[PDB]
Amino acid sequence: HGYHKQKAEHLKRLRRIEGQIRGLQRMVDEDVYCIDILTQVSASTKALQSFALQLLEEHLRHCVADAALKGGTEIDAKVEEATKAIGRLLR
Amino acid sequence: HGYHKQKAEHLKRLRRIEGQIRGLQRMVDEDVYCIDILTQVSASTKALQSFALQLLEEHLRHCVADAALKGGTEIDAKVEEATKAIGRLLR
Amino acid sequence: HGYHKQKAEHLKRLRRIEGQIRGLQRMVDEDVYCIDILTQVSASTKALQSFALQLLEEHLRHCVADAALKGGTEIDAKVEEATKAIGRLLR
Amino acid sequence: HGYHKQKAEHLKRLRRIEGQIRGLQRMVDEDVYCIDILTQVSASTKALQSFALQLLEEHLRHCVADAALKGGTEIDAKVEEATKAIGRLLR
Repeated sequence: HGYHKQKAEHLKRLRRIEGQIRGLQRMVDEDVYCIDILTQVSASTKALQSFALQLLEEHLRHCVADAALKGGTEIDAKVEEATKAIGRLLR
Repeated sequence: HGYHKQKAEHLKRLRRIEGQIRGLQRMVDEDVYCIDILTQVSASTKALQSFALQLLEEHLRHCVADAALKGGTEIDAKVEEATKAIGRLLR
Repeated sequence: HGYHKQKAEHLKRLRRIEGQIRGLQRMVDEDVYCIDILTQVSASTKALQSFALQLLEEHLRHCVADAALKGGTEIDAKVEEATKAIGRLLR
Repeated sequence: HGYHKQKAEHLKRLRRIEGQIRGLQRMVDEDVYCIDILTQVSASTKALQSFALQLLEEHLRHCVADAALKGGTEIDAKVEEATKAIGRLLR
């Protein structure tokens, strides 16, 4: 249940993030001080970044590694794709 | 309805972000290719960043400006706080 | 010497960053392990971000505050500009 | 000269970044408007990020791939390291 382990934890992290977004809506609805709203926006963006890093790690480990066993063209295509994805996350 | 305008649009943006997070859960549930999941994580983090910038703009315009009219100590405290908040968003 | 204090420290921070970039060139010239090069790239990007936050703080405190005393149009223009600049730093 | 190609371009990019940092020092020395200084800070941080992505791509392609051919423990160690490095760049 290695897949099943990672999946259940991904879904738990995402459920937590989804509640944070509902929290933000409540904050706006109540006119909570903007700095406090920003603090929660940052906590949410950070939880998403942390989720992205776990996905990246699993991707590199399985997908990108498996391409190395197939050949050069395959690994180049996978690394090019992962690198574009990391570039998007960087912004 | 200037407050009411900004509020309604903040809530619309947040409702959109909340659906994106439910989208991510569906992607994980269906084992969508990880790069595609990352693309959506990045779109969500970016929508949150864009929301944060709008809040910051409104904060600077009203709160931080109003402190300038009160005095030096007041503006220093507000600018110190906004700058810490921006530092958190930067990460 | 409040201006003179901040100026001298800005220049010291920048001189330190400039040496870090020369360090990176030496690392590449010697074929240092790429992860170690990345660690130094990150330290440099972070020192630049930290410099950017100090500038932002001083800008908000003087420029953006002084605009509040002038009027609404003036503060809106200053806040719009600062917010675009922060958006650029965010990426 | 594939190594030699990448090396020469890495060094050219870094020489360009080093001049940008000297540019920043001139800006501060002349008391250039802070927003303009920020614009250059952002251009420099972005050039460094772009350099980091090229290094990452080359690292993944050679180092991380070569570890896949060695075995599981080797690839896990390499992916763990690359992922920590990407986490540092993300901030």
